[PDB]
Amino acid sequence: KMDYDFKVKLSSERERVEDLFEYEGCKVGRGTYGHVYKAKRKDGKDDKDYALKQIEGTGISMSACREIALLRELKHPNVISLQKVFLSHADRKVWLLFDYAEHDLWHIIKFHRASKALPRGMVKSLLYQILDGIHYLHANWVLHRDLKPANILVMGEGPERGRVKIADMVTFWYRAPELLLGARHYTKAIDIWAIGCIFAELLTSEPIFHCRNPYHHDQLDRIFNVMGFPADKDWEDIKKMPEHSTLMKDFRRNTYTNCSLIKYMEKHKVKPDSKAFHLLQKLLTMDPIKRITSEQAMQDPYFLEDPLPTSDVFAGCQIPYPKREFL
Amino acid sequence: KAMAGNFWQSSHYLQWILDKQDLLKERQKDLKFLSEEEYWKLQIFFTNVIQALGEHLKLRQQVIATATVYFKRFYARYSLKSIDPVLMAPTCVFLASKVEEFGVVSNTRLIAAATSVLKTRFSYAFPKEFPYRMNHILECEFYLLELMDCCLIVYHPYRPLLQYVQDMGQEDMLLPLAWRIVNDTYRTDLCLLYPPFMIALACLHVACVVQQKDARQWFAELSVDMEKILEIIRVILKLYEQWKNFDERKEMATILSKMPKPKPPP
Ligand SMILES: Cc1ccc(-n2nc(C(C)(C)C)cc2NC(=O)NCCN2CCOCC2)cc1
Repeated sequence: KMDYDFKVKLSSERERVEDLFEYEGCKVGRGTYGHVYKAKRKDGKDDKDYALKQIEGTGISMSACREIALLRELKHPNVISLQKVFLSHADRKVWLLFDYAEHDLWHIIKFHRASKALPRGMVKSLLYQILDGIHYLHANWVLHRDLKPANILVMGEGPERGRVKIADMVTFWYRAPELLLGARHYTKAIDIWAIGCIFAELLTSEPIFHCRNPYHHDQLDRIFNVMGFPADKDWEDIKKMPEHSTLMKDFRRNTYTNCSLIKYMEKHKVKPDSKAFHLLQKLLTMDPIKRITSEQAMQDPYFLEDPLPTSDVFAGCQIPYPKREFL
Repeated sequence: KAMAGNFWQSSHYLQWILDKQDLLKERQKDLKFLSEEEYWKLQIFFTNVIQALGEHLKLRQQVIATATVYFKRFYARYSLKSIDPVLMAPTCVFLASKVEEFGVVSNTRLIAAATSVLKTRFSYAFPKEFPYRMNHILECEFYLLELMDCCLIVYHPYRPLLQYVQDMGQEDMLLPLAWRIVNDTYRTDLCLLYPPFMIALACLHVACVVQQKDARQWFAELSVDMEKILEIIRVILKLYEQWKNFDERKEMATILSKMPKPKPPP
């Protein structure tokens, strides 16, 4: 029992995504999230590319309901922006319109990784904008819970040239050691560890903890191979982690005696007495309560040292990275 | 906790604090069929229905408040004929339950709860059984989400109230009643017209007057538009007078018949 005049009036007025946008065979990505398309306005009062996400499943899912709820309130230059929501009544599919990010850190790093067989003005700028975006979210009690290069987008040519855009779409490379020891809850510290891993990856072009129930032995073994096994003094409440007895069963301090972040970063040509390393060490702290916060990280003298970070991460240069291939 | 201190940048504040004259002008559509008095009695009735649904589903009071705002927002702009409020009420609870991260209430659990609450606690108004099925809910959810402009996060007075009484150090004496008066304001238009903190202060003032606690020195020290609080207080006092004179159980069958029913298709 719904009013007919009300029904036909809305149906008449309702903007349909197929009518407004051209996206046929422009599928930029598929995943858990759903399908993402590089789109353009058909009624050409706009020539910027837009990212257009059809959500996985039907109807207003639990996932779909949270994404819409949060992004509709969020506004910050280093966090991805929701432009419009289309509710397609026929098939009950939900569409989400975003601005289009040409690049991301997964591809940028892989490109430099291929270039062997990464400018430090860019690195500092990348890190700063990541920390600025997370500080905004953390301030609003919004955790990311899955930070990694692929989720750190970077805008291509346009009015937002080279601005970082934090986004959110089976590897444990960026996962903090407390989660690996069975931490019940996500935290702001867990996001900071992942930022530390990324910053290590930006400097070296290598994932610092590369590898491959909550417990994961070989991933822990890699962390200790790089960081060293932590002293009781370094992380006191490690004893209170649910998987501490399993850790003590499987691992021995003696194994990682000649291991440190200093020794690791020397092997990948980064000086241990640089302001960049001392910040990295403060981000990659084993004890969650001994990691600096995103606000504190932004206040590090590293960002006052030459070269200063820039709004355009690319610093006005020609961009050597290739555009997104369609799927 | 998410977006806690973002009210002045939020979609609630920027889009869903409405002008009273804009609100009353849109209401004149429905006032052809109903009295001003009778329209208010519908608001109170469906506020109780939504409360009863949330209680039956063991939902927290903040989830219930959010659902009540969604309901209020929908009919603030649109007519009572457009969608049946009997359908909209449980749809609002269903949508709010997802947003506030309790869970997707089961299809069977929602429709049983909607059937049971009306059969048990509202048989005086509704003689016939709850006719709608889960496909009607899922359709209605799309219309609701669209009209609210995807604005799902809603701020409520329970948080600022809590902070205010802790500042006073009168949590044990004042919090129960003041919290209880915050619940009653959802009978009125107040949450569409004022920020949550302003309602909370008004409720706290009435709790002080009722229990004969002096807090003028406390209230005078606050940096708020104090005349705007006296508007909210006057609405709260007027509310309890309507309560006294309103017999929901004897009146609502006749008021619900006077509602404009939806036009079916040709
Ligand atoms: C269920 C759920 C899923 C995602 C979000 N979410 N959260 C974020 C934060 C606020 C953490 C930056 C962003 C998104 N969604 C997208 O960015 N979407 C844009 C689509 N992109 C993402 C990156 O990969 C390519 C497509 C919320 C809730």
